[PDB]
Amino acid sequence: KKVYTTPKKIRHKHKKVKLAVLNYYKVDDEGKVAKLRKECPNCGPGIFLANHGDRFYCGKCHSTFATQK
Amino acid sequence: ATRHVLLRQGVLGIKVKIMKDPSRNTSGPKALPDAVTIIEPKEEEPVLEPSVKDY
RNA sequence: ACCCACUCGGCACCUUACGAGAAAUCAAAGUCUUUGGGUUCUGGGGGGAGUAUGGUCGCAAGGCUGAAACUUAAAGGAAUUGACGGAAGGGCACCACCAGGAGUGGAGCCUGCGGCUUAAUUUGACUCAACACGGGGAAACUCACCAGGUCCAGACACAAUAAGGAUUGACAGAUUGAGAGCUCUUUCUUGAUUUUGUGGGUGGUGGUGCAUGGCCGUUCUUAGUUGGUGGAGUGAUUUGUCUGCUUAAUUGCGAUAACGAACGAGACCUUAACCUACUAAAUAGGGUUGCUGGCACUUGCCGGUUGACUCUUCUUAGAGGGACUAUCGGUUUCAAGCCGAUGGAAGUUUGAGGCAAUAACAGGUCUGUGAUGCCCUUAGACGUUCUGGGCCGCACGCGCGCUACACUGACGGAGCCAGCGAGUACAACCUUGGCCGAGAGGUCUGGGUAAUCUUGUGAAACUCCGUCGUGCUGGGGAUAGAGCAUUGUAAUUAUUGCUCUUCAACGAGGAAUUCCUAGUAAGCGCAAGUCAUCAGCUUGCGUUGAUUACGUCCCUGCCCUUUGUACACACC
Ligand SMILES: [Mg+2]
Ligand SMILES: [Mg+2]
Ligand SMILES: [Mg+2]
Ligand SMILES: [Mg+2]
Ligand SMILES: [Mg+2]
Ligand SMILES: [Mg+2]
Ligand SMILES: [Mg+2]
Ligand SMILES: [Mg+2]
Ligand SMILES: [Mg+2]
Ligand SMILES: [Mg+2]
Ligand SMILES: [Mg+2]
Ligand SMILES: [Mg+2]
Ligand SMILES: [Mg+2]
Ligand SMILES: [Mg+2]
Ligand SMILES: [Mg+2]
Ligand SMILES: [Zn+2]
Repeated sequence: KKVYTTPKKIRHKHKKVKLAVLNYYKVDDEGKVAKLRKECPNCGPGIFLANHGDRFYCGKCHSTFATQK
Repeated sequence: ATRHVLLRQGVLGIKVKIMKDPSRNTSGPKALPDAVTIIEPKEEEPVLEPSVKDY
């Protein structure tokens, strides 16, 4: 065979930067709950939005929002 | 019937040929087509008078 | 001077050897392990070496005489089978040659392979038996090559995080060839699938066909191959398997230490040839007749209709037969057979293939292969996958091919007859008929999963009447420009078609050498194969259809046979 090329730069799959208890939602009293951000309009509650500078997208429906909140 | 087979050292080239007997072949001819087998003849008695035999 | 018989002396042959001998052979090389007639001489693996030395002899050359050290596993002899031989006879074959044909090589163009070039122009194959081959006509794919990126397709085993996440995803623009989350900008998803290591694998058009299998090719479709007894030899072996004549053939006659056998050849098989003799048909074709179109106009001629009735010549295609060199003539030991007439569809093994032995070859294939050994590799993968290229580049070498160098023509019309084929329902196949378009090609509609429709595939070359007449001319179409089509996601490095224009080389090709003996060669086209699209390619098919042998060993090759052979990895 002929020799291989070798530019240099290699790109690996990102490790993701995992995190737990992360870090939305709150409770002031104890019993009741006080949701932060919002839940999904399309799917049922339990799934939450993603808050950026006037841009949102969900996870269960890959990336399907548009309107602000 | 050919069949490739291992072993560990390399692949072995088995072939097998079995010339089946014509008599027990059934399908096709019951004989190899060059094989001509002539039957035995049968004897008779010449003359013994012209003779007859009525009913 | 013979003949004939026998004899002392000389020089040599034949057969059996029962005697010798390793055998070749030998009536001596016999009378030798059943060892002794007499005598002289020489040799003790090969070399070193007939050398060194010393004599001794010679004019000298040289002779006679004659070492070891060292070296080495064989050196020989004879024969056996091979292989080989610029040895000799005897065969065979248009992959040999004649007698001819068609050519190719020249011309242009395709298309192989060199060579050069390139980032890559991927490689295999190099006398027949590499070179229009890899079913290899590559636009990407294919793809192995190169420039770039992506992906894990990292089986399982054991451990480190084990939810205070193991890790999966990810629009927006910069990023990036790029609505590749390829990522760095991000801060939302995902729930133990995995990811980090170490064993271990998996894949790899990586490597080695000189590690192999299968298949193929090639010796060779040549006529060769083998054994069982029996003989000859100690034996390897051999004879059988051969002086001749035949055959396409080790095919047979025949002669014969061989007899009868098998393999291969043949037989066989498939196909192509013949059937007014069967069995059969509105998916094959005809006859009468109905309706119905036209004619001449008498009754007659052509039709068109799946209206009826019936038939099987053609057609298919079953089942049979048929050819056996048959009959006659010569000709040949009046054998095997060959040669000529007659008839007969068939008288070339009737034509063609299909299979095709022994033994092999370091032929070719690791790029058909989850056929594969072992070296490679195994996440920056030589894996995979996308994206663009590249195999097609050109001073130039050869190799199949095509088109022509015209008047046996070219161009117009007109006439107008084939066969093999092949073809879609989960796709997009063959695609008539009707309209549009100079074309190509669109479109509606069908028929067809096919002796039914495409399709009589009314294919071409041909045949007729005209235009030009032997001028690089209307021959010849290459190179070019522009457009109009079609395939596909994508056509520039024209995919192909069509349009008009360009009109180059080339007035039958040197040395060479290919193919060929009958429905063949040569011409012509069709056809499937590959194919979305491309035919100069190819395996089939049918059309037109000669010339010239119907022999020979002159060349080439091969084969035996005898001979030789310091060869046996076998003339590299
Ligand atoms: Mg590379
Ligand atoms: Mg010695
Ligand atoms: Mg082709
Ligand atoms: Mg192409
Ligand atoms: Mg593969
Ligand atoms: Mg014997
Ligand atoms: Mg022999
Ligand atoms: Mg034949
Ligand atoms: Mg080999
Ligand atoms: Mg491999
Ligand atoms: Mg090529
Ligand atoms: Mg060829
Ligand atoms: Mg048809
Ligand atoms: Mg001109
Ligand atoms: Mg040959
Ligand atoms: Zn959503």
